[PDB]
Parts: sequence; C-alpha cells; structure tokens
Amino acid sequence: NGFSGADLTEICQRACKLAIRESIESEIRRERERQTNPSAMEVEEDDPVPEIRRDHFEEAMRFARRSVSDNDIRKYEMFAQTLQQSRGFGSFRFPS
Amino acid sequence: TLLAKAIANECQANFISIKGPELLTMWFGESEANVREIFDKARQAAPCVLFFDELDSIAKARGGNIGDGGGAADRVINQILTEMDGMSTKKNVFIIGATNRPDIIDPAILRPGRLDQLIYIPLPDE
Repeated sequence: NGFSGADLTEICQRACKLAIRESIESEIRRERERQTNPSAMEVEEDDPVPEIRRDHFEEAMRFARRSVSDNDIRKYEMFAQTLQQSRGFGSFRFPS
Repeated sequence: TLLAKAIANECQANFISIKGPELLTMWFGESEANVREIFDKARQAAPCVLFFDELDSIAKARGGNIGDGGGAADRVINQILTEMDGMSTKKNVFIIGATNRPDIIDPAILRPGRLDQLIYIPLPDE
C-alpha cells in the first residue's frame, strides 16, 4: 500500500537472498548425496532452483516493512501546502 | 450561525442557539447540569436543531491551545457528550456545532454518535 522505493528494493533483495541460500543448500546436499552414495551413472539434473519463484517472494514479503511512516508524509504534505498558491485568485478573469 | 439558521428554516424546524457565553457561564458557575435542561428543551421543541455556536469557548478559557495541565475534557463538554450519547432515540433533535478553533476542540466530540460530520466554512468567494 505505501512501500517506498527503498522498501521495494529491500523486498526484492531479500527474495533474491532467500533463493540464493536455498539453491546453495540444495546443491550442497545433492553433492553429499553423490559423495555418500556414488551413483553408477552421472546424470546431473541441472539446477534445483533456476529462477526466483512464488514461494521465495512470499517468504520475502513476510518480512516486508514500511520504512516511511505516515507522520513524516504528513509533514511533507504540510510543507507542500505551505507553498500554497493563495485562495482568492483561482477565478481571476481579465475585464472584457 | 446563519448557515445553521438557514438549514433549520428550510426544514421548518425550531432553532435553539447556545452561544459561548452560556457555556462559559455554566463552566465558571460549576453548574453543568443545566445542559440537561437545554437538551430537555430541545426534546420538547422537537423537531428541532440544537446549535452550539462557538463550542470552543471553554477550551480557550482554560488556556487556549496550551491549556492547563489537564486534557481536553471539561465539565460542560462532558455533560454535552453524555446528553448527545443519550440523545439518540429522539431523531427529531439535530445537533450542530460551530468552532473557530478546531485544533483545541475535544477529540471525543468527533467520535461516532457525536458531531461526526465536519464541514469547513471557508471565506466567501467572489
């Protein structure tokens, strides 16, 4: 609803971090699996997680946070309306 | 005040105006029970439009904006809140409030069942 650009960047970075950790842990285990039980025929199934999925983004969004509170946005709105173009000329018309 | 009177006139409803001096008199004299009598009068005159002009007078009297050490609550406004909460079945009586200092007004005034509808009366246009 009100995430800042930094907040969205943090969410994306956290999702990427979760994906990277899962991929590293999985391929590490899979390597134990060949070392523990040497398979007769080598057939790598490629990467167990080749791209960022829905579950990674859901877990990352679980930690999503709004860095910018609504009170500081209220102060900015105050200053913005502190550069108020008056309140009596909005209907200015030349005499014709 | 004229806007409230006009709205009362359109509906052909009696109009009762409680100015700031009356509220300040009830506050200084520590006689806030007369607010109950005011509301009873509103009930007797129903349908009626009970208008509390310049409702912020008591808040100003206690210090304006800085106020005293206490909060926004005061005897007269508290009696008004009690009567307004109990003044729900009547339907006829309509409560209109006016205040030139909305910032110092008691927040409890604006809670549901109270003067919820805030209307900004700006300076007249051309």
